[PDB]
Amino acid sequence: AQARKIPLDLPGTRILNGANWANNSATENLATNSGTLIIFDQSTPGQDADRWLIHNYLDGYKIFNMGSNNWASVSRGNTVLGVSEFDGQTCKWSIEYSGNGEEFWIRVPREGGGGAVWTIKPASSQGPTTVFLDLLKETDPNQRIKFAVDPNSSVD
Repeated sequence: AQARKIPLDLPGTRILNGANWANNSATENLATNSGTLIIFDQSTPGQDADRWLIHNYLDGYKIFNMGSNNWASVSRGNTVLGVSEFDGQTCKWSIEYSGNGEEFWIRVPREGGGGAVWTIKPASSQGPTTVFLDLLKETDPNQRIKFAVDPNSSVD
């Protein structure tokens, strides 16, 4: 294996923060204004709501939930949501290797780098957690993302 490799174009990738994984549900409406929280938890709310697909997008990446058909997006209050409508201005991400183990930061794309990163708090909840953007703290475990690809991740 190679630590630095992102699992691109691998349907059924799971996105983990420690033992919690990212989930996202389909919106009621699918309007330009629609979106649902990305929830880190150890429960999956619906069929393949825990399954993701990462693709190149321009000079970063787009992150797609295969259960909800939503894009991971910044929204109000620096909250990270899934949205049905793709917007290059809100749905593009930098994915940067931490230098440690299998862990990455998912960052706001910024000219000259240093964008805010996915932050999963409350830090010490044993229930569902939401995602917001905060300044990178290099060793903060609440900002460390890993990707899990099972050999049956694409199998349906």
